[PDB]
Amino acid sequence: KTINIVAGGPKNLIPDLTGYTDEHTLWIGVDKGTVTLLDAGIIPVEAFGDFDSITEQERRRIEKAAPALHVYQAEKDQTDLDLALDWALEKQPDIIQIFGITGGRADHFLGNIQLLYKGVKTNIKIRLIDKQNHIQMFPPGEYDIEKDENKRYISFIPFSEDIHELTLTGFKYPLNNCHITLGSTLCISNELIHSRGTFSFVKGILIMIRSTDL
Ligand SMILES: Cc1ncc(C[n+]2csc(CCO)c2C)c(N)n1
Ligand SMILES: [Mg+2]
Ligand SMILES: [Mg+2]
Repeated sequence: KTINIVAGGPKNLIPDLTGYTDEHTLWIGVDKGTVTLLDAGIIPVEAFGDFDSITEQERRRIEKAAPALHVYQAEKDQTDLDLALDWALEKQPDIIQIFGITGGRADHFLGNIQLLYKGVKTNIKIRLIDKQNHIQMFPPGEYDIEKDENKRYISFIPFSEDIHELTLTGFKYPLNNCHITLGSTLCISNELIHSRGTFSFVKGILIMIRSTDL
């Protein structure tokens, strides 16, 4: 099953959620995010955070449209989003997808990025999504990707430590059992030259950004 979380970032950086709706995909709203869900026509099963960020009318509008909507509050020491993720990881879905993850405040995004770290610990696919990016972290292993018709760039960035024996295949910029040192931006702006591409490394935490220039 799939769980989709919509955090409270600005709506303009968020994709069409509609096309992400499916019979095996539950939704949950976080902060303004639950408001975003209602506008799109999706009702959250649960909602996390408080209302000090949502408007008077906005609250009424939610209540009218979702009376039995339960809202779990945070403890100021854990982000609303951060809290929603525990609820979702617990459910153990094959995939968690988060939206409203980018915005004006950089801290916001930088945070969400750390959230992905909690996902490798639980070996559960956690993909972050916005209008032009798909972020995902991977532990050592061997992974396949398909060419993306709308986003042509695929970047790789080391996380906790150095990346060991990184191999890229089906990419414009190949790599064979390469050692990527922490902080390196060599593996940014790559592309797929085939229909399927493969990448793999033996040690470290790798980040993968698939993007577009619009
Ligand atoms: C493994 C690997 N991946 C991507 C690039 C290409 N690249 C690196 S930096 C950048 C943007 C600035 O030119 C681009 C396109 C490479 N050389 N090696
Ligand atoms: Mg929208
Ligand atoms: Mg708050």
